[PDB]
Amino acid sequence: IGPEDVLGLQRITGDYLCSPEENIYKIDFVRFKIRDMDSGTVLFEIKKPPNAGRFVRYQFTPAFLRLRQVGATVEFTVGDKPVNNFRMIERHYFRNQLLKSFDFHFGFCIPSSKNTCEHIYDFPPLSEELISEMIRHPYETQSDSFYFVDDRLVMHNKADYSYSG
Amino acid sequence: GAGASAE
Repeated sequence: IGPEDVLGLQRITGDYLCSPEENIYKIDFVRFKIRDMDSGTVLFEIKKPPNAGRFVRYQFTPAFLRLRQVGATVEFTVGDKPVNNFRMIERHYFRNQLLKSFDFHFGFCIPSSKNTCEHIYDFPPLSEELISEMIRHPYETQSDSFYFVDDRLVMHNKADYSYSG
Repeated sequence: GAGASAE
């Protein structure tokens, strides 16, 4: 799977597009934090010291949906193989309506090391009807996170969201 | 989805 195989998707995938063992670079996300860039509020943070740890569910408030910009801090370790052109394409849908796709290129990845990246999400302006529907139907908003190293898919994580606070 | 792994 390459970036061209996901950049036009109009629905959540019916399954994971790669197996865990496709992660030959041993990329392991060890911290993920999201902060509202307009208030400094930390909206979510997690650290670690059958899905297989690839699905996460979020519980945010209805105010999330009116945010302008969110900053995500990612920490990850990397194994001993050099990692070049590490890229995430992450696509968010409500009921299979594409809300936004974010395409992030990680900076340089130091092998055999903990690395950090900051991703800035600029939220799409959502119509009032969408925001009300997404608040009313928790977990029907979902995302696919597709991670590529040298244009090949190495990790695929899934998420779903509630805004029912 | 980076939040999945971090748990």
